[PDB]
Amino acid sequence: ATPEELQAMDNVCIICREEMVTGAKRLPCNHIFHTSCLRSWFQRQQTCPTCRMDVL
Ligand SMILES: [Zn+2]
Ligand SMILES: [Zn+2]
Repeated sequence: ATPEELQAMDNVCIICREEMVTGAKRLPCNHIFHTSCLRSWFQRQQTCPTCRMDVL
């Protein structure tokens, strides 16, 4: 992800509602989340942790 896109969304991972300073990806829906929270989130819920919009 980029610093401009992260700041455009509080650069905070919703999944755990913490913070994202480095080590995360960006979804095609405009929602960045921890690279660990995602792979683990989709493993149970195939929907964005915010927009729950099919991505996989
Ligand atoms: Zn997280
Ligand atoms: Zn989304």
